[PDB]
Amino acid sequence: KYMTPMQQKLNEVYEAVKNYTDKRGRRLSAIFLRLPSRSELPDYYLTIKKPMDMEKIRSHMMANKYQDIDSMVEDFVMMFNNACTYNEPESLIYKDALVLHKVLLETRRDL
Ligand SMILES: CN(C)/C=C/C(=O)c1ccccc1O
Repeated sequence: KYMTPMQQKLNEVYEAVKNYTDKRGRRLSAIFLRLPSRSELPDYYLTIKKPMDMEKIRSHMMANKYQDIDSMVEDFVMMFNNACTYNEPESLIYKDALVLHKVLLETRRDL
């Protein structure tokens, strides 16, 4: 089937976050795309109440479950807040979550 205009707007925001690269050309999204399975990483799933990754967000988007951009932002904020809970502020993952959140809000503003 085809994508609604809203779905196309969401996908542009999604792809912006996914494709963002720092000054060295590293994609900050890499660790956020796909969490390991609960058997692979039990301590994550036993610590974080609502596990979330970019692939889960992309599925919800393609299933036409987000009503507007603020709905999808809510799930990005969950993912990023989870990364801040699970990791330390000095860590690379924690820092990248903050950059990508900024990229997300700046993309929403541009659109
Ligand atoms: C790789 N370990 C240290 C942490 C992973 C995450 O914190 C994570 C990955 C994907 C989505 C959310 C996360 O908190």
